[PDB]
Amino acid sequence: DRPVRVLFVCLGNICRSPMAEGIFRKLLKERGLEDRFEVDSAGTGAWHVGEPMDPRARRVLEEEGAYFPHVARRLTREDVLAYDHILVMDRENLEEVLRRFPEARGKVRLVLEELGGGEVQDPYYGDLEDFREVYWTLEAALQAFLDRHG
Ligand SMILES: [Mg+2]
Repeated sequence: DRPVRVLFVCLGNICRSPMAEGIFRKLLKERGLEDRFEVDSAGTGAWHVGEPMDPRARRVLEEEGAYFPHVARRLTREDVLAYDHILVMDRENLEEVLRRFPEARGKVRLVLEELGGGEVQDPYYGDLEDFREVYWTLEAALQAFLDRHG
């Protein structure tokens, strides 16, 4: 069986989802699982296509050694077909994915389901500390994802 494909999804793909991808990439390295997983992140919207992640996101990832070259892009029908796990940040993201691609019925779910449910709050209107809070919330969810899938 081929490597498991994971796609993190938020609205703009410049804050929460790219941070989730950076953290995941870091964990794959520490656990020696780079040969078993593939990861990327995308947004439901197209407002930021082609842009790098938010400066606050880049800063926090650099602080934790989880930065990577990210380019924001918008989720496509191909993504829904190709990825095995479509992990969204909150319920609005979840409803939006299902609206455009009902075909993702079984594989899309809240990233925090790994910890029994919840939504990762949007830090866009906050400051660096809100971005750090998002980082650790995502870090906890992904360590659990790898314990169960790794
Ligand atoms: Mg990418």
